[PDB]
Amino acid sequence: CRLSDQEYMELVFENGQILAKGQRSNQRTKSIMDLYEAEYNEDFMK
Amino acid sequence: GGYIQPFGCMIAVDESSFRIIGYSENAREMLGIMILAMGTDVRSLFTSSSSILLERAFVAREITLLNPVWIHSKNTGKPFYAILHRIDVGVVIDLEPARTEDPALSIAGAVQSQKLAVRAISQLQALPGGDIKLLCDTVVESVRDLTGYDRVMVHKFHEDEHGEVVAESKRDDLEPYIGLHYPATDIPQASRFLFKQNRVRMIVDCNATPVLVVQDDRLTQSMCLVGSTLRAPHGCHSQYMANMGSIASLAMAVIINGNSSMRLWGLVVCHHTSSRCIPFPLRYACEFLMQAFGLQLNMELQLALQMSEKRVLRTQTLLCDMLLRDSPAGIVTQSPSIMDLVKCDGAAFLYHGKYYPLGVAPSEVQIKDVVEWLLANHADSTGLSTDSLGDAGYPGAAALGDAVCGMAVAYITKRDFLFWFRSHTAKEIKWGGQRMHPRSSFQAFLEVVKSRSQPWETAEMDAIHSLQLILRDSFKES
Amino acid sequence: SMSKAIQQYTVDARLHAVFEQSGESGKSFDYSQSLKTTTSVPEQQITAYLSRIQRGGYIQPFGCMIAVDESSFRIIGYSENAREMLGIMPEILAMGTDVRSLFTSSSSILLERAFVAREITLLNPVWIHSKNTGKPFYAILHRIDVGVVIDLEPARTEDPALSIAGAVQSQKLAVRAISQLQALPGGDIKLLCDTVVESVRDLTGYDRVMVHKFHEDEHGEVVAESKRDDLEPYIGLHYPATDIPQASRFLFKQNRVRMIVDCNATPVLVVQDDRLTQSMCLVGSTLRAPHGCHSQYMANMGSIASLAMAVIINGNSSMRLWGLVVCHHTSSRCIPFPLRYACEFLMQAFGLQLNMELQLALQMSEKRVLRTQTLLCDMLLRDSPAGIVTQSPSIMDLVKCDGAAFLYHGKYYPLGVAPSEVQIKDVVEWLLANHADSTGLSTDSLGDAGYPGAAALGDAVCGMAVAYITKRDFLFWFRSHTAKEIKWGGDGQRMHPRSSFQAFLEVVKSRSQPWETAEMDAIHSLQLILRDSFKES
Ligand SMILES: C=CC1=C(C)/C(=C/C2=NC(=C\c3[nH]c(/C=C4\NC(=O)[C@H](C)[C@H]4CC)c(C)c3CCC(=O)O)/C(CCC(=O)O)=C2C)NC1=O
Ligand SMILES: C=CC1=C(C)/C(=C/C2=NC(=C\c3[nH]c(/C=C4\NC(=O)[C@H](C)[C@H]4CC)c(C)c3CCC(=O)O)/C(CCC(=O)O)=C2C)NC1=O
Repeated sequence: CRLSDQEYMELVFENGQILAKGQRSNQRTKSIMDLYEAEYNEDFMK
Repeated sequence: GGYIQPFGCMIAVDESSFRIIGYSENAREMLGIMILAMGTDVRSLFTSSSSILLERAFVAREITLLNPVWIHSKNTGKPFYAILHRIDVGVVIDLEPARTEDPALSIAGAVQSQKLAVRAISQLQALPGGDIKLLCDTVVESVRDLTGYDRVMVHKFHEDEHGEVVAESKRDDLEPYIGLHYPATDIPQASRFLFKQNRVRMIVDCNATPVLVVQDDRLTQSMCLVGSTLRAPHGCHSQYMANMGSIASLAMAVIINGNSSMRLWGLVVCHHTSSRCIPFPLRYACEFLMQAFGLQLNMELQLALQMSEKRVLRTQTLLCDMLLRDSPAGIVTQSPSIMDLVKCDGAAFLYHGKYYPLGVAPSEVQIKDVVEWLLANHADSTGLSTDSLGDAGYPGAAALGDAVCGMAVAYITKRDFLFWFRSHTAKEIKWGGQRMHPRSSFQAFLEVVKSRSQPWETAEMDAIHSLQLILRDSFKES
Repeated sequence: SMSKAIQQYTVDARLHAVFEQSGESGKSFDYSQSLKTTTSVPEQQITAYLSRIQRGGYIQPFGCMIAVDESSFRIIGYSENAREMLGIMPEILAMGTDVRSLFTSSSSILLERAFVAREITLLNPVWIHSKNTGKPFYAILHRIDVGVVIDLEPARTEDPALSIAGAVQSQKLAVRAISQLQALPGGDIKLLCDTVVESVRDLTGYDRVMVHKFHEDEHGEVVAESKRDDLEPYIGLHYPATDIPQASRFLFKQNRVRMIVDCNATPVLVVQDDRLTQSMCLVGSTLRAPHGCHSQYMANMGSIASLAMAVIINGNSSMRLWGLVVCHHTSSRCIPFPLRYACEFLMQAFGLQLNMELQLALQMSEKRVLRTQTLLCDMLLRDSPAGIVTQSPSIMDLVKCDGAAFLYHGKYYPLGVAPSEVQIKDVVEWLLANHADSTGLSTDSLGDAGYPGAAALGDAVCGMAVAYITKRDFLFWFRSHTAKEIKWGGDGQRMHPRSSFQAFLEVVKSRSQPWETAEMDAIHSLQLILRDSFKES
């Protein structure tokens, strides 16, 4: 039950059948507010 | 005049000539001055591009659809988000400081608000459309994750406008609040009207000193700060939050269409142990998500209503088919009985003296006392239904106790009676968990609703009337 | 296998191969002849079709693409126009360089922060500036099997406050559209579609906005349209299902929006590294160039720029593509980034409302069917069995049909359009000869069923359904051909909507609408009730 991000998939024909194989086969443990605070840090502006 | 929280500014200007008429005591300090005085030009307090943006906003006939406005200060250059609204006297601007001074990150956050909102709504849509509790649980989980508060819950408003918590998500350090009820008095009608008008209300902290609003002496109608989001909390509710332990609040409304005009179904409130001033994009993300929440909840409500009507019709026709075969006294002798046609704890049937109990029913002597009451008082009526035997004029009300409190009766001719009982509203509430407090509110609710049952809904009226008419036809044939 | 998509994949591959073969030899692709020729395809053809569709190595000439590796920000692929777009041209843009040296230092730090991330990152897209000329760029980052692909688009150079104002104005327009959608009387779908079409046309600003609905046969139909007066109408059109390859539908289900800036511009090639096995995967990038077939279609029809968005509902979790909303222009048009997200929000609201209306309509239809059944039972109990077809309501009200009949010890009761007595004797003889041990029979078309007399019957009735009340008494339902109610205000060599309509009318010739499962189960219920009643007597 996480927001996550869209993951893209590609169609490949194997074994006489259509399959949509995944593209890529440490989960997030912090709320989105913490991510907003950490990433949107303009400290390097100085 | 009024009071505002000490984290924003208040300025009121004239629509026609951009003439300032009122300002908050906090505006002259944090904005960058030390000039403001009284009767100056608002555009002179910002840069040229900000002045052009403000003029364009003023020209537009809808004050909405242009909020917020990213304007900049003049004496210091720091940004200030602005929200505009009309008070039918002038134009009011609210300025809240922005923590992201880098121009590059501003558009990134503005777009990420939309991205987060659409992602949350896409997560919401995936749930099956067959229940409401899962919907509320998912919504509170998503809102808690997005906002990072300490407690998120959903309040539902009943017919008598008394609230009830139906979902909860909290850090595993505090007592749970799921299942609590409180009286309708805790929510004045003004707050409901404001929520139906502006679907947001947030509090940074309750221990901060409010800031007085300075007014001009050319007006006598004072100021209508109803539309403002910077208004200070009332003394009563600030004290309430003080005893509760929560310092920050964030309430958004769930709105349905209903018999058209809108109806306030409930609220989503958040509590934090310390002060919390959330950034703007997350606020707009939650605001966008709650619209889809309202849409889906309306859909669920209508679907549940249709399914309930269908099931009621099915059980009514099964009862009719049962009654058609052999004697009509066989209604109470089979598993699908009177109790299955309406949500109730007990029912009964009187037929030629013989009395057939069902569920929680009183003894035959009490039944015949009720019957003689009914012939004494209401003889020409066709049916009766009240939520409390007490307060209705029964001297033998205490004999039943807290078991036969609800009432619903539909006569057959003068003597055969169809009966529906309901117990007091205390056996369906568990809530295992002088000074204003949720516990005192629960105790007051228990006291006021004592010796009363849940109100009978209209669909119950149609069900009992249809069954009664079918019964009347059945004896008319014989 | 039995699914329509599984069969349609081979047809799409064959059509693509035929188009490529015609193109490489310099002829004109014949639409109707190719459609009629095909109705047994090896693995190589399907593999080549899928690889060409997804990995084409061609992008639209309005945005550059740069792909780097996650390890050391080393470039492993780029586009030819990337050198010109950045102002790079007077090696600084050569494969194996560092991607952080092409933008400003702050932009490099922001990109590095956006790179090392987790399941969800909070910088997507990012606002960056070019190192040389300072051109703003909307950088969209998505990950592939070999690296991270960065799509760069030009941004309007102005005050950032203006950009924020435009974004918030677009979002407020979307919110107002949703609010106006909410305040609507429920129970109908056409009004909802018209309101959505008008609101989308106001929001975007294209020249024609259309709504496509996909039936059970996977073909399409237009139900709502907002023209620009002088444009020719397209409402009521029906086109064959093969006009939409299943790969396009899967892509639309993957990414919600897809835009084409200009179909008359030359696509830009994409270079690659020798170490890589196969060509780059262009399934997740929004700059992927369209194939030649659709470009030729749009060029012939007249549209220069297009924009198609998907309507997704919940099916019984699982996502089902109900249809698409499309926009067409007569010139080059490239909307900014936030408008796409606003449109996606509006489409989410539209899908939710569509799911409610569908469920409500299904429940209402079931209630009406049950009411009709109990009423007919009451009439059957009250009077003789032959009276169920005499006085309204009658059998017609049970299911959507144009006629019905009842046979009862040699007595035939016509209703609406139906064959005469001799043709019913022929059809009952055919049924008893072929379909003996069966409790029911549903045929979409009598010709495909195998009726020798179907040609003589004509287009009056073509579809039928029969319930075996007894061994000698039967209940019939009749329907006319699909072309009867298909009406639109409008040499199939070129690709034009007229040719599509003619091909659709050709394929569905002598065929009716499919009998849905709801009608079938209602028929079964009434058949069981009638069987019980007649066995009682
Ligand atoms: C757990 C119990 C609980 C309760 C009973 C509760 C009540 C409540 N009371 C609410 C509001 C108010 N309630 C009151 C008034 C009173 N509350 C009481 O308990 C008294 C009956 C009365 C003061 C004499 C006022 C003036 C407001 C508006 C405050 C403002 O906007 O400045 C709200 C709306 C949103 C918010 O909480 O800011 C709620 C949800 N909130 C809770 O979390
Ligand atoms: C009024 C007629 C009409 C039609 C028949 C129509 C078809 C259509 N055809 C569509 C798509 C495609 N159709 C095709 C292929 C073909 N179309 C044909 O007519 C041929 C049978 C085939 C050529 C291989 C392809 C490759 C696409 C995807 C193009 C891309 O995005 O790269 C779409 C959805 C995408 C969009 O509209 O931009 C539509 C809506 N659009 C219309 O407006």
